[PDB]
Amino acid sequence: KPNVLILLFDDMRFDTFSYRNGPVSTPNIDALANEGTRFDQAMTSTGLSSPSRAAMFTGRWGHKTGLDDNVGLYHSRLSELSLSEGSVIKRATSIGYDVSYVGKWHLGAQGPALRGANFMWGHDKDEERNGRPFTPYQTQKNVARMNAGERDKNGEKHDYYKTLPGTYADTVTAKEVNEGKLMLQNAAKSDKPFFGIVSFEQPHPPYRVPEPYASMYDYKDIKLPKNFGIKRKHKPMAQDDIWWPWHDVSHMSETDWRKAHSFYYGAIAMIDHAVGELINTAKEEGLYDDLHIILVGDQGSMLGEHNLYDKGPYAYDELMRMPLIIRDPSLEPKIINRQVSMLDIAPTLRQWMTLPLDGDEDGRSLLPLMKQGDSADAGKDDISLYAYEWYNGGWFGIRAIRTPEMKFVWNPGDSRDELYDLKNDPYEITNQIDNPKYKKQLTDLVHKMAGELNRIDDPSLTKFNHHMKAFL
Amino acid sequence: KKPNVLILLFDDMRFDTFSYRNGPVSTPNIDALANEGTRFDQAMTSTGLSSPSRAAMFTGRWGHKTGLDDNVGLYHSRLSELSLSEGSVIKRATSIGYDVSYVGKWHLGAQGPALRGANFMWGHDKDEERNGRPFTPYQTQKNVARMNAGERDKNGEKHDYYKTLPGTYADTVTAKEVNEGKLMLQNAAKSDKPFFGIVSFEQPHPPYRVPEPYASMYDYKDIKLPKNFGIKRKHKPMAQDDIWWPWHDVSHMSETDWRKAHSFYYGAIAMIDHAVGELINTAKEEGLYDDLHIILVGDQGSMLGEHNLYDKGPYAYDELMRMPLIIRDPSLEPKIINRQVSMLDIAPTLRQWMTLPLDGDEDGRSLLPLMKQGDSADAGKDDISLYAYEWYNGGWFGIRAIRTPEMKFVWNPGDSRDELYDLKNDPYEITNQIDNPKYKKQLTDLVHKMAGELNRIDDPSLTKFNHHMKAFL
Ligand SMILES: O=S(=O)(O)O[C@@H]1[C@H](O[C@H]2O[C@@H]3CO[C@@H]([C@H]3O)[C@H]2O)[C@@H](O)[C@H](O)O[C@@H]1CO
Ligand SMILES: O=S(=O)(O)O[C@@H]1[C@H](O[C@H]2O[C@@H]3CO[C@@H]([C@H]3O)[C@H]2O)[C@@H](O)[C@H](O)O[C@@H]1CO
Ligand SMILES: [Ca+2]
Ligand SMILES: [Ca+2]
Repeated sequence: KPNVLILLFDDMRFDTFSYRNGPVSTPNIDALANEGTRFDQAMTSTGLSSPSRAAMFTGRWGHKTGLDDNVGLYHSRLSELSLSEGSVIKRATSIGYDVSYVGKWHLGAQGPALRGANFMWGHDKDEERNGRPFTPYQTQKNVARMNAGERDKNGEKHDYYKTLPGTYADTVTAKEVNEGKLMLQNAAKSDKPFFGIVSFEQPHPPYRVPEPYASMYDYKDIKLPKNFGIKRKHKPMAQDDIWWPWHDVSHMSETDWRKAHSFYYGAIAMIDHAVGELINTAKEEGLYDDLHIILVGDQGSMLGEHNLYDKGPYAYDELMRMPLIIRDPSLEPKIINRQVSMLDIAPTLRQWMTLPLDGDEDGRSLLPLMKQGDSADAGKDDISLYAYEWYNGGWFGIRAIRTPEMKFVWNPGDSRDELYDLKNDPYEITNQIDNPKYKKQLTDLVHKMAGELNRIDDPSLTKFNHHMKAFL
Repeated sequence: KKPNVLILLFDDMRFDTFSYRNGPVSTPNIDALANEGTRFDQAMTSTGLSSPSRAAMFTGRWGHKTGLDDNVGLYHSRLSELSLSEGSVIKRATSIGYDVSYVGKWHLGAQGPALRGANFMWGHDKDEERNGRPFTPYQTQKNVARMNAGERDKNGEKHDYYKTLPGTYADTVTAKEVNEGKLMLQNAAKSDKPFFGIVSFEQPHPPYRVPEPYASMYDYKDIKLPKNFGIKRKHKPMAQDDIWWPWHDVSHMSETDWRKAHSFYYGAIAMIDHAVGELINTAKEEGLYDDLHIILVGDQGSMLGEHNLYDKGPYAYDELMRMPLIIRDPSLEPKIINRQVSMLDIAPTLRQWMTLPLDGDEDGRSLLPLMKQGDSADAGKDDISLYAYEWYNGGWFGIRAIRTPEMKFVWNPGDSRDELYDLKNDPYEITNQIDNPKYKKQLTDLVHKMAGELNRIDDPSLTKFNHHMKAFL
């Protein structure tokens, strides 16, 4: 029974790290990447916290678990993942793992502890269940201030980026790290196999870091991507609407957008420090050599691509793609360019830990790819499936299928679907859904999507077959 | 011996506009029907939204039972049609030998009245394919962007709010609906079978679009605006702030724009009163009127700048929740009913008139006892109405309101903020008393009445209600 450590980051993009030729020096994460299996085409299940984390820890899609929206936020109907879903936490506890959780669960108050984990520290550890949804009255007020031409301290916009006082040592990140260090120190004292999960606040927006992380990256020097700042042409209406108050970016100057990038880059540098501290503690405690490690970000985050901030009901790569490293100490490092999914984490843990079956696995174990490289999947369709069923009480029922060359997005709450040529338009600027030059690729993707919805028993297959009747 | 029944169903018609209600618009034809029938002056819709209200009206069950709990065919609702497993009063009446006819929009799925056995004579959704993509309001979005830039449409108007149409009454959709209604009455008078006719009028759905002389009949300069007009919402739920449909951004509206929204609406009500006169005079000419069992109703009201709101959205304010209702039974002397009654009470009333067969639960009650006896039919009973706003076009809110003659409590389980209004001292619902200790006893009473109602209708939200209201429970 191997020791397992999961380092789980909130809204961390795939692309920012130096090992991915990104703009931020990340030596600690690069070292882990180069020692483990790099999943360079990892895709989240949904660009939203609770749905992604329920998929990650259960191995099933939201229509099976019921966890298909964020919990405890205006205006979601949901409060918690059902205690009927034990997740890998209860399954690992059931076979003699000491499971520990640091940081926020995002799946209901007390959730890790109710499933048998030592919930060492975190926002939702001691909260009462069935709380009223958090309704962002203060954020609404503050975005109205920005629209009136006001700024916060030192000309900043604190719903986007903020210089925190004090030092790294004063941060929530430093606390999460210290509880992870304690978790590793305490596991080294035990005979029993351990399963540790550290769920980091960072880099959740707004981008809030102390000096020197706050000014490490000069906003003037930021390289803005080709889809930055553009007007959305022929895109679905859900990308326009102000779902969370800070989605009104009409007030953002180019300087505001560059600081959103530079402060985000500071947060990634601070995360790289935090990863180094935890890895060095595992090494000091003699746990690192045999440690089975997953580093993952639940989803990415928008920094003004398509003039979007944060996240919302859409499928763009900057949100859908996720960073993923899985380090098996028995295996030589490889880089996997075949697409993989958040639905593949629970099966991988299941194979590592011999977890007991608790129902369906909608994904697959990544051990064959980790051992053999991309040739494990020779002959198979290279696809990923993404869902955006809800955004905080807005129903959208979105489904995206992504091949290495194309993406088709079904928006059943709209009349406008999306079709992107990823080979010729990797920045997803031009919606080709109505372009007759793409009829063959669309027809192919529609068939692949029907096959995926059938495979996972998604009940929206019926509506899909109605909407796509021109192609069947 | 089965009676002839006619339903005149109007879209977003307020309770208060008519001259028989001491309102601003001269409505002699509707007044004559009110004076001949049973006035339900405290009628409440089930939801301030078309498809939910009409599924409640025609099934007699709440949308958690029927599944019809949002609009159909609109960005970004999940729904397309009322299940064919719900026959409604249409199939039920057909099954017992009524010739059922439908004129105008169904709003419950393409071909719906026809699939249930009605002659769907004419209407927007009569010949449409089913399972169509949701109508997504790209042009209204672009229009409101022009408004926000300071633009006006032709002649200074704002056509997402009010519009002078060219030509005459005779050129209008209203005139076409009336012509098909006249043919319906003429056809009924020639048949042996009892008839059940439903005319579902487009008017007065916003924007307020009428030809001359209705467009200028009521001078915008003379419009009396109410006490809750134009106010800043204080301590009100976040769902009232959000621009759900693009025309909900009224930041660009002048006081003149709001007065023309009223004056064009009043013109539409005058045009409706003409249309009602035409159909009633055809019923009289055909020898049907003396024995005709009539319901006149608006599916819900509509906001005209009260709490700075336009049209409708997920909220429970009286101008939306209240509906006009007149029920005329030719065997009964006229009465005014001030007890609250609900859209859930229409299907049971039809059931008692027509001896319709049982097709499951009735969540409301027949209004025949009130029509015969007056308000004292309900002596010793709590005077309450229940309202739900489960969805607004793909936005989930799960709202429930209970209204007594003196108080309203609104539960907003998508929010941290509930509403409590003192209707006796604050009938304009300006002040949210939810946190005011002086109202603790009334709030406790309303929370218990709401729990009782959710239990009665087997609403599965009662679990969450018991958590949110645990300080009571
Ligand atoms: O930790 S939380 O994600 O729960 O923090 C939330 C909230 O985060 C949200 O912000 C918007 C709305 O939903 C998404 C994002 O698009 C979610 O990340 C955060 O912004 C707010 O300030 O704190 C709450 C917790 O109270
Ligand atoms: O006759 S319809 O109601 O179907 O017309 C709709 C639309 O009406 C809607 O307008 C907003 C969105 O939901 C409510 C209201 O709040 C609904 O009445 C109408 O405005 C538009 O012009 O036409 C569509 C049908 O195509
Ligand atoms: Ca997240
Ligand atoms: Ca309506």
